[PDB]
Amino acid sequence: PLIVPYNLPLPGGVVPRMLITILGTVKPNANRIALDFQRGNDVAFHFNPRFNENNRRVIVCNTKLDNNWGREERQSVFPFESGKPFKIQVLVEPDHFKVAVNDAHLLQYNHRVKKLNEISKLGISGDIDLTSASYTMI
Ligand SMILES: CO[C@@H]1[C@@H](n2cc(-c3ccc(Cl)c(F)c3F)nn2)[C@@H](O)[C@@H](CO)O[C@@H]1Cc1cn(C2(C)COC2)nn1
Repeated sequence: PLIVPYNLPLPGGVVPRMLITILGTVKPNANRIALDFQRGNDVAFHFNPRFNENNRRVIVCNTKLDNNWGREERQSVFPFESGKPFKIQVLVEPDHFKVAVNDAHLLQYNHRVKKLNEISKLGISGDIDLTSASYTMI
């Protein structure tokens, strides 16, 4: 176990068939979680569970380019629960990131940042106890 925020290096960036697995537990009064796949200061892929946006739960995904956020992609399917252990898996494919939570498909996010081999850090933050962050090739 690790204390957030945590940065996982992705040396040489990401590549298709890379599977990133984040294990932890959602804190009991959680408000937000964020994963940030970074290319320098740019955020290629921001994955942001919000537990109380206008008294709703929503997943917001986006990209930050030149310090500006782009167009949000939102999902109301919300597989997280306060207080519960989770597993987020991010599978890099040629054209998108695919996200599964607790072994159930959640969403896909098309690559806006094209230079996968420059997406060299994953930031993990928010209202979690982080157990582990690792990757393998499938
Ligand atoms: C309030 O800032 C969030 C921003 N954010 C979250 C965190 C964050 C920080 C720490 C933790 Cl621990 C954590 F879990 C976080 F999520 N940091 N930045 C992102 O989520 C962005 C995703 O579009 O939306 C907000 C900013 C925003 C949105 N938009 C629009 C595109 C314009 O109309 C919608 N303009 N600016």
